[PDB]
Amino acid sequence: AHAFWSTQPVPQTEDETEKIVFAGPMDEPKTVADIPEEPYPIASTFEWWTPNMEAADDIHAIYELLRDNYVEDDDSMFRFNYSEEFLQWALCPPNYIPDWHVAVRRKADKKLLAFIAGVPVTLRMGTPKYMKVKAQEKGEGEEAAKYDEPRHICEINFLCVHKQLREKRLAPILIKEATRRVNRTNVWQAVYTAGVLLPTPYASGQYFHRSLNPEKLVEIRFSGIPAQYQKFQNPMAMLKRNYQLPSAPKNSGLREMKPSDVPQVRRILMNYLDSFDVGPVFSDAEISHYLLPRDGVVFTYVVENDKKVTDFFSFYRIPSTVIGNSNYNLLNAAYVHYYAATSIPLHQLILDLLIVAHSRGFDVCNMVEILDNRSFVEQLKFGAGDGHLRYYFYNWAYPKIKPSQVALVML
Ligand SMILES: CCCCCCCCCCCCCC(=O)SCCNC(=O)CCNC(=O)[C@H](O)C(C)(C)COP(=O)(O)OP(=O)(O)OC[C@H]1O[C@@H](n2cnc3c(N)ncnc32)[C@H](O)[C@@H]1OP(=O)(O)O
Ligand SMILES: O=C1CS[C@H](c2ccc3[nH]ncc3c2)N1Cc1ccccc1
Repeated sequence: AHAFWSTQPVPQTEDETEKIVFAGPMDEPKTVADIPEEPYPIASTFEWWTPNMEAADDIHAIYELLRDNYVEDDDSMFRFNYSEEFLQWALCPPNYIPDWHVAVRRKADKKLLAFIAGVPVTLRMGTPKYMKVKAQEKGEGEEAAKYDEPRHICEINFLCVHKQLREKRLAPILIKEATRRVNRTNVWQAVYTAGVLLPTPYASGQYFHRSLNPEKLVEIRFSGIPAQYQKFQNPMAMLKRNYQLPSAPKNSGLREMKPSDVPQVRRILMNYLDSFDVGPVFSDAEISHYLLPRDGVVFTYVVENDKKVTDFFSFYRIPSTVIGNSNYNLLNAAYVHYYAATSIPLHQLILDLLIVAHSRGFDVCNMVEILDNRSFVEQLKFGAGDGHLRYYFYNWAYPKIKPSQVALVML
């Protein structure tokens, strides 16, 4: 049983969601006025804190909590080390709601003990195309289309409870208070992802990694020298040769994205993302925020032909603490972010992403099999990793879809 999640408006079993055919709310309709105006009660030794995610010292406080207590791999070899600059970027997009950043601290010393963050997103999340088809066959098209319009919902991430406070049921409380604050803004859905299985994902995809620094990856035991490299003479030279990349990008026309590229990037991105069942909608302000280059944070390159932007890719940086190891403290990872190709095959565009990342000092490039990420796996030498990333809605009935029908990247 799930003492918490059984109380929530989410489907409860894989069996419930296999039956779902239309997109729509799960819960009773409610109004801002129904929602308690005061924070959810917590123990008197604690207090709720809304950090100011533009005060360097509050960012630093969140930074430390996540550095020491946020997501690790299943073998506790790595832990994400999101940077302060990354956290400010991810938590403060245009029109963000400071109240959706929710922390608990110890009343005494103000030691930060838990956090969860919501940000706004405009998401297309109506009935998927294949259900809309069945709907038509059956005369149920208006039902199928009722929730087609993009919705302003909340994106939740960075849920974290201090290692000392684990399994004390604090995470349900964080989630309830976040839910209250968001509802008080008259928002009734959320989208979130996790590596863990909860009730109940609408989509799940494997991770993929592309070695850029295989000697470092083997040394930290992220990668192995596969047993076929055994009956070879000097494995590490072969491994390095297998993953070697050009020193410079191959697409003439490639350069970093510029603020004046914003309208064209927006158009080619929206045209592309619009083909997926679930995906965000971005204004020019959101394209500038999420895609303009920002040092050590996000890296975005466009292909410009005939003074026109016809393709682009982006990746973002999240270092991980290497937990065991002598020689290394940090793993430097690039994650494929949004992209669009109109003039070249997708593998030729993403090869330049790998070349750039490698040339800028990244050890590995990671992604999940959403978008059309599967279309370049084999040719660019990506391998399936261990985790699955599961996608979830809160308060939204949604049929099970494949991850290749998902166009929302989660930071
Ligand atoms: C409309 C607006 C809606 C807004 C909110 C929408 C929903 C947002 C939902 C949150 C989206 C987060 C997206 C991300 O950020 S995913 C990343 C989550 N963070 C980490 O994994 C960091 C390392 N771990 C921790 O900090 C803690 O272990 C956490 C905080 C994960 C659990 O703390 P703890 O280990 O001390 O356990 P507990 O005794 O306090 O609580 C036990 C309950 O918590 C349920 N649990 C465990 N892991 C997760 C999980 N990742 N999402 C949702 N629920 C989770 C679990 O099934 C159980 O309930 P139930 O099985 O008894 O029923
Ligand atoms: O820092 C962390 C904590 S959990 C996440 C991670 C680690 C190993 C993985 N294998 N497959 C997915 C996956 C995710 N991760 C980032 C990462 C990505 C690639 C290699 C090492 C760490």
